[PDB]
Amino acid sequence: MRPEVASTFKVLRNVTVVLWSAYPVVWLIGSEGAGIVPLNIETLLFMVLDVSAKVGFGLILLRSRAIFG
Repeated sequence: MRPEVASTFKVLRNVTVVLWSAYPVVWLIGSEGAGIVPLNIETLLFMVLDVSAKVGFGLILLRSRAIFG
């Protein structure tokens, strides 16, 4: 190995970036029920989108088969 100036600089950046990305992950673990509120909001929004898309797809399919026959 070599404890170079370049070496130590790059090591510092690596550690800091890793810690940063890990920070929200660790939080979520230590706030499963606590910070559930925002999680619920997002899940609801996503589900609504899913439903509307599914309905649209159904309508398209009906139209297509009618035109074909």
